[PDB]
Amino acid sequence: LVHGGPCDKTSHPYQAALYTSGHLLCGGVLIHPLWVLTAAHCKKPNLQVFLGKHNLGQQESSQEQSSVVRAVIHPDYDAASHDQDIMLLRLARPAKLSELIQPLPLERDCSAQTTSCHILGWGKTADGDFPDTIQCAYIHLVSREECEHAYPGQITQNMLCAGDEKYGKDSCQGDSGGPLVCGDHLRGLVSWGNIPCGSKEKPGVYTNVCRYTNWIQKTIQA
Amino acid sequence: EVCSEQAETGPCRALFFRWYFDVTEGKCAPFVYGGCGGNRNNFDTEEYCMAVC
Amino acid sequence: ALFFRWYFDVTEGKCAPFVYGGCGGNRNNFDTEEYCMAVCGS
Amino acid sequence: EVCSEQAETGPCR
Repeated sequence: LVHGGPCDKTSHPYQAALYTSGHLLCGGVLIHPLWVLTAAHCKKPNLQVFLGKHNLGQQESSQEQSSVVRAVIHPDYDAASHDQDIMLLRLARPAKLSELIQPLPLERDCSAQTTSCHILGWGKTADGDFPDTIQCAYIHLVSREECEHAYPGQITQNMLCAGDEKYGKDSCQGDSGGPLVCGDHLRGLVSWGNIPCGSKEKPGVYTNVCRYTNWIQKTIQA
Repeated sequence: EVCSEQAETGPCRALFFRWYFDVTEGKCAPFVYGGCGGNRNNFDTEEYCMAVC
Repeated sequence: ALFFRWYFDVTEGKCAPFVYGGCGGNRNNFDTEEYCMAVCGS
Repeated sequence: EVCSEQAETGPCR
């Protein structure tokens, strides 16, 4: 996350860290005691999920770790166009909830009007450094039209974009699958965006979570 | 020809550990791949990177 | 804090999740969907 | 009647 800052310790109980071979691969969002939502392009065999973490360098008494027993990529995911960039991961047993581990409600209504949002994650910062402490930033949704104008021919109804023209707050490498939170709902997942990271010129592109309500419910009760 | 292209992170925001052939070092080296796009100077293992470049 | 809680949504005609701060508020506030629905579901 | 009241995050949010 570029041009952000460290989050408060109790403000991200839904954030998951996805690990592979002992290193951060992506973020994720706890949406149910058993299920973490992330981006499809984060797919990798033998993922490891860390919940309740704030500082990746320290072992924390609040953290919980789990292997992924099922990874459900959306059937319509198109890696070439980033369309339908969403994946569900079932944990090995339900997470034990606290003030530091807690699921986040999904945005169910694609017409929801809240435009003030924030993003968070352990991805690359403005310095190019990978931080141990999770970073936060407030950004705002941008119009579908301004999204299309930024990436002509690339924005589908399954995508949302968001950014900050004042400082260019934006997601970066390591943030994929993490939450775009608007009005205390999961509005999007980090997917892709401008090279280099930074939203002064073009916003970041997020997976439009409200489109997958039914797919998520049917996956979870399968 | 492929092995002298720069390492491309791509547009996606993941943190994959991949391998690319560094011309100045004449060896293969790690780089951060974002998970989509990029070019083909991008290998899963260091062995495979050197088997090709 | 941020608790996953349930409330009855009149425009959905069923209970739905929301983030509760841990104190105050009102009684349309349930720790499970099942409990919400037994009080508000018909 | 409690079921018609708005969801209230309360002041500890």
